[PDB]
Amino acid sequence: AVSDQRLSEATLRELEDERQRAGLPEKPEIPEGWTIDRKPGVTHFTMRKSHGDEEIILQLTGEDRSNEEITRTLDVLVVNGGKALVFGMSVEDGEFVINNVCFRHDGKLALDTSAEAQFQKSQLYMGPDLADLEDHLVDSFTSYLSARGVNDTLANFIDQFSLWSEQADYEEWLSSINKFVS
Amino acid sequence: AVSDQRLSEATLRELEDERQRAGLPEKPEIPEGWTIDRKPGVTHFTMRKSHGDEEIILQLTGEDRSNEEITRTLDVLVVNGGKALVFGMSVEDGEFVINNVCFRHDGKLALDTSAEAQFQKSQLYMGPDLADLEDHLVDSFTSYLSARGVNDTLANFIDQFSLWSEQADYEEWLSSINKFVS
Amino acid sequence: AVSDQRLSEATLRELEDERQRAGLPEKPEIPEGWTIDRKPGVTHFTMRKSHGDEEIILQLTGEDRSNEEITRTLDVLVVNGGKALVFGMSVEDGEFVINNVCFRHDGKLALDTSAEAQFQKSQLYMGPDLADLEDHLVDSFTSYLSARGVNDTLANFIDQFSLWSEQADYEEWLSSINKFVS
Repeated sequence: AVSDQRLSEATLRELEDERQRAGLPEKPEIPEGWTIDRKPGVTHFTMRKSHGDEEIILQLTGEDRSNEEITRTLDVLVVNGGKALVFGMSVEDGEFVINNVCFRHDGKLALDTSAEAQFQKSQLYMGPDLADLEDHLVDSFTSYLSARGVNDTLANFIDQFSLWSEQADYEEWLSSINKFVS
Repeated sequence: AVSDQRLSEATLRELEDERQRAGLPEKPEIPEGWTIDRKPGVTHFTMRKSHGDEEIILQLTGEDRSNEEITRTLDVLVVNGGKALVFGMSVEDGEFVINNVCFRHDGKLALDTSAEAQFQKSQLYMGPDLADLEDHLVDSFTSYLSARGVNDTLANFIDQFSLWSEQADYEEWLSSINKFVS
Repeated sequence: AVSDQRLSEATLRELEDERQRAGLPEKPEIPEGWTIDRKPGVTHFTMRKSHGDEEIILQLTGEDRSNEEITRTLDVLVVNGGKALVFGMSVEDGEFVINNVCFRHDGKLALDTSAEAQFQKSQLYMGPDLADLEDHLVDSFTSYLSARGVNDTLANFIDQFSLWSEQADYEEWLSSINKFVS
């Protein structure tokens, strides 16, 4: 009873204080052509846009490693003709860093995000170590992504949008716990 | 043939020796009100108890990091009205340490332990970094858990019970391999 | 348009250059009695062989840790009478290293490789830390595996086969991306 009252008061106090703190991120305008699939409470959102016959899909996959600077991981899929080119990437200081480049003959499997689909794809070839590739190849991959809008502007939007939604999720977190304990 | 005979003899010898070794953990009495779901050979057991209209669920999730001292991870769910407050915790020297605090609007999903359910929840907001919260809030969370029996006594029971069942699982391990190879 | 042309040219160039590079692994002859389940583009293949009433199954599970020397992880299952002895192992310099030894009463579950099956098995007893076992026991386990063909010869075949298929997967990777971008 009392402990629940304390938690109720504490969450309300934080919600009120938080809203008065400076630094509250402003909501970024979504890049032209991109659609966004983001719901309150869901941190790993997805973005999509068409590129002629291809569809470009951006799926956040996580945040990693101890770090002073926040680095996010995401997959970029380019789907066309039932197949997909899948780029394993991370955003480091407003820029996209390619970590892996995989090719999926089974585009349907590539798009499937179920736990079972993830396991099946984990057994597939993950492409070469980027470090074993010459610049002409690596640069061509980066130019290919840039021609499709996957550039610093988009990487920049991802950080900005993530901060804003994290802030919104945090306040919704406080409010829902307050209601729950009340 | 011979190798199997050797393995058969070796496991029997260990089983006999083990039973004569000192330090065999004694079976802990389960805390009042708590029910326990533990079967031989299953290391990650679950504990449950009611708290009025709420149900409190303890699910061991693992053991981690290289360590001189054994640290276990577990989730503590407080379910009520179709929603759940989920505490990501670990037991460090008889005490509960809160690592994460999440809120799940979809209590049914929160309770679902399938691989698919885990993946879906991995994309949800994981709450704030405990380090960014003031003591008044953090202490209120700890008091809330304590009022429900999630205290040092329970943390202490978890270590004790885990040691005892590990010991039992080890002997059952020796015996089943012996029978298998025979 | 241009970026895609560049990527098309770059992949073709690499494919042509790669084929002229020395060091191309030669295809290993599969050990007697073993069957192999490997498809182009699939890195984690499985090997199987019968041993009287038992079936021995080798399933690659990954590659790990930063390393100058490539170390692979795999599970070795010995199934008989609806039960399985499961060895968690890794290949380090042509030799098998036992990391874990588990026993599965539910052989069907042991054989199930679905994401859901993996999660269920992750909650089971994982056997003792090999470091807490005397040589007589550990050596008996190694002899048991050796009598079934799981020896340095097989470990050696796994590295050799993996290198050859990695090389094949790499060239197929270049070719499929080239066709895709064209």
